[PDB]
Amino acid sequence: SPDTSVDNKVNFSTDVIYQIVTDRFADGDRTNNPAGDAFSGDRSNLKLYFGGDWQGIIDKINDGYLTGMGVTALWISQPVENITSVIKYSGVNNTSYHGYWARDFKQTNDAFGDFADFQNLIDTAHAHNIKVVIDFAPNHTSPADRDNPGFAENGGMYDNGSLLGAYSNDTAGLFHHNGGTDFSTIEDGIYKNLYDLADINHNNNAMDAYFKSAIDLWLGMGVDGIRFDAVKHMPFGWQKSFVSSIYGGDHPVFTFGEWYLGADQTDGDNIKFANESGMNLLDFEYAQEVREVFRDKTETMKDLYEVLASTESQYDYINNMVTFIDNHDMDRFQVAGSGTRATEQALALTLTSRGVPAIYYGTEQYMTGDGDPNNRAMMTSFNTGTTAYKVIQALAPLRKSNPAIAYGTTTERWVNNDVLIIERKFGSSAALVAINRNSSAAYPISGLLSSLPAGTYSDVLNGLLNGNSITVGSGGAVTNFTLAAGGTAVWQYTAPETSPAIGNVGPTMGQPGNIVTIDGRGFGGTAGTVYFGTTAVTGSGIVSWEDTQIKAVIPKVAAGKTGVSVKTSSGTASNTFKSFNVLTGDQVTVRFLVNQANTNYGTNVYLVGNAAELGSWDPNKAIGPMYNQVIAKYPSWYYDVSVPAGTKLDFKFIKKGGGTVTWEGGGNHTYTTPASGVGTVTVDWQN
Ligand SMILES: [Ca+2]
Ligand SMILES: [Ca+2]
Ligand SMILES: [Ca+2]
Ligand SMILES: [Ca+2]
Ligand SMILES: [Cl-]
Ligand SMILES: [Cl-]
Ligand SMILES: [Cl-]
Ligand SMILES: [Cl-]
Repeated sequence: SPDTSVDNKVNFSTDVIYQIVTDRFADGDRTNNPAGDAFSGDRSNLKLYFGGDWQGIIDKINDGYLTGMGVTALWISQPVENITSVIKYSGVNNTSYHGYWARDFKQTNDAFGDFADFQNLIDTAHAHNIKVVIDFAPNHTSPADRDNPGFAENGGMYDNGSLLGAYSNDTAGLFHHNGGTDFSTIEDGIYKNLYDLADINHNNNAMDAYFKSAIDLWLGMGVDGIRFDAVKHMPFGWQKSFVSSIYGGDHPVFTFGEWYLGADQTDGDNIKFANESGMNLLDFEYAQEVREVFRDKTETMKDLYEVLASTESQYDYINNMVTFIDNHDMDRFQVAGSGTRATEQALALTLTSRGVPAIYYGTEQYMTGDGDPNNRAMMTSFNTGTTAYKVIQALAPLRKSNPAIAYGTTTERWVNNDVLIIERKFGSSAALVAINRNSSAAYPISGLLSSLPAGTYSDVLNGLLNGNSITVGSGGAVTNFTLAAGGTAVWQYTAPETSPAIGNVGPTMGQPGNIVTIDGRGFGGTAGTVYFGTTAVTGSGIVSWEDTQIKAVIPKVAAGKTGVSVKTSSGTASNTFKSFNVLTGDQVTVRFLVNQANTNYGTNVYLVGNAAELGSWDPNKAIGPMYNQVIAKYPSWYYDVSVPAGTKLDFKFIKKGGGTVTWEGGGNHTYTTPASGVGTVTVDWQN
């Protein structure tokens, strides 16, 4: 099947995701509605269930509302069984309508539907060429007070109906009992409770096994992607090991996490997570910047391009960035009382920009509302005639049809305070996008250059956002034109490719034996060669091969990041997909603890070792800075690390700070890791 197929679970840049808060979209089945204090019939309390469900989503697929927009993926609230108790917070009755307060990850939230309903949703979506992404929140269960078992449901965790444990009498040690985080440090936010949510202890193998089993259940039903909740609040090492187990199993899928960033914020740990965890991220840098430029109008198009350029520089897999202009955790993009062009332009940019675009339900209806839960009102209308609906309808399909949009580089062609003209390019395909955010002033555009072949190009939007046609000369030079006030236009060229071009490889990380999906153009119909670094993969190493997609088995090559490339049956070489992370083997999560490691203020302890997963003795790749406040206390340090299973590791600790790097003396520490699951190794610092 082709790169654009709904069957393609691991790569999503040809898609447009529509993010649905299930309870707030459509009530398709009144018979599963919660009742009494848990339900708001008059919708006056935005913290109770309103009744939205899976049948409702199914209905809006079948009746053409969603398909008419050209969305090709649905991202839905966590589907698992949540607590059913009503909690009074700050004078207001609250429910689990949002899906984040799980109690049994192996059963459904009955308010949304049963497993038959869920299968119908998967099957209906797939029959319409729509992928399904679920929220998954393995950080915690639900609200709990260790000292008051009667509060809520005491964070109780069930396994297909049978009790594993609750928070107050945590016999099996399933949870952390370290208080609640104050969000002051990353460590603090990982090993203490997020708000009052009973925090899962993933270093307990019972929990590693449980969550692997649970996710396998949902993936086995046909789920195409996973949006991880609160990734900043779980150990990086556990998450890396977790996704590796997905990639090495029967159901590799696209994964991405939420690591919130405010306006004007870049974060090195956020970048490391996206580059090294094996999991992708929502692109808050993009989102916040688009909001500043279009919604708040506090920064310029030059600032916008700067962020496109800096994100490109820092993230290894830029076609995996999940972009958006708002979501369940942000004020609604539409400002009440303001015009709609800001929304329409922000949508157009997102739909034509690199990555995987996501649109929050009701954006296309200009829904307003600041703060949670005002930003989660019931869908106001299913009017297919709005300008925003038509913008998405016109541009969403380009991600499937034009590989420059799906995979292409990004280049600034023209910029001033109010106007941005960018070009996407992939092989001979290109798209040129022009946006003028100024609603009162038109701008003459002169000396514009493009990679478009000669000829006249109509605006893909046909002037819906006051765009215009352009004429292109032999050298790609664009005849002078005026970009109207509020103007937005898209001009595009798609061509058959003869030379092979790789647009994406997914997943981006894997152990030998995993099957990866290589998407692009010009691979031809006859099986050729896949390369990992200089190592050729041929014959049975190639699972399947067609013009736009190749599936290949990761060869037993040296672990570490490497380039992936192809060569056609005729011997023509492709470009290289950079930074594919070859793992040593199946992973386990190991908690490393080192004792008696005293340091001066400003100096931290890091972990290094012989395996690629331990940085291959490179002090610049040393793992850390390690933690020393919660699980273990200074001068003990600890860190949870994904390492190859059933493998003898050689390792040492180092102290880095003040431009100095000091390694342990003595011989290496050694440790043979567990065959599966999780482990712990404790050693003492060697002077
Ligand atoms: Ca319902
Ligand atoms: Ca239909
Ligand atoms: Ca946690
Ligand atoms: Ca900014
Ligand atoms: Cl169906
Ligand atoms: Cl290219
Ligand atoms: Cl093409
Ligand atoms: Cl083959």
